Amino acid sequence: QDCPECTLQENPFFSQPGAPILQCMGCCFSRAYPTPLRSKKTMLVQKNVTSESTCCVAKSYNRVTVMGGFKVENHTACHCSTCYY
Amino acid sequence: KEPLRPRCRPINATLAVEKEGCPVCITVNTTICAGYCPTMTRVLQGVLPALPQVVCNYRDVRFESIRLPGCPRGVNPVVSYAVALSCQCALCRRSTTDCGGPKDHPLTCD
Ligand SMILES: *[C@@H]1O[C@H](CO)[C@@H](O)[C@H](O)[C@H]1NC(C)=O
Ligand SMILES: *[C@@H]1O[C@H](CO)[C@@H](O)[C@H](O)[C@H]1NC(C)=O
Repeated sequence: QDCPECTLQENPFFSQPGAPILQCMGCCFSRAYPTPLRSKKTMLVQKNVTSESTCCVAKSYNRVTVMGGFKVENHTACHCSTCYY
Repeated sequence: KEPLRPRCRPINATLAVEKEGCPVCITVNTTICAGYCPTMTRVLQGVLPALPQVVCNYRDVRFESIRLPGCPRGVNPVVSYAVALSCQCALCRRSTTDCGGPKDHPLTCD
């Protein structure tokens, strides 16, 4: 199949007419392969597979409160970047 | 055609095979996992835990092996590599996978 480009989306639950709350959502690239021996001699905890990725993340956003409470943020631009943790 | 952003799937690639003791790195052919996964950060502030990012990963691995040339006396020369029967978007399981990001083409001899 094909996966949808990382791009801004209308958060349909925080979006009010005249004021849409935008959310970066999409697909980015990732590969998983048997970890190189090179890698194996640098790691303390050996892990058999090495994962390389990027996740759909906001290049820029705006902290914004909405619908009374909801402290939310407005994704203004997207990109394939770190998946972090 | 070719999706543009083909979702996580087995792809053919060449794994460099090496074993210390043996002089020659054999580059075998196998299937690795590569493609695209749908992901998206929360816009809503103050949620827990942190919604973790899914990643292209193995699902169904079968193993094959080769015997490296020129190894010495009692060195074992049969190194086995993985073959991706299937792939899938899933949590990069840190206990078992080295979860990171892009590297300049990593499966070459070295
Ligand atoms: C969210 O950002 C978009 C683009 O910057 C803007 O048009 C929209 O009005 C913003 N919504 C809120 C609730 O601030
Ligand atoms: C990774 O290691 C796990 C645990 O030994 C195993 O089940 C899995 O098949 C291995 N996958 C690869 C690609 O080596």
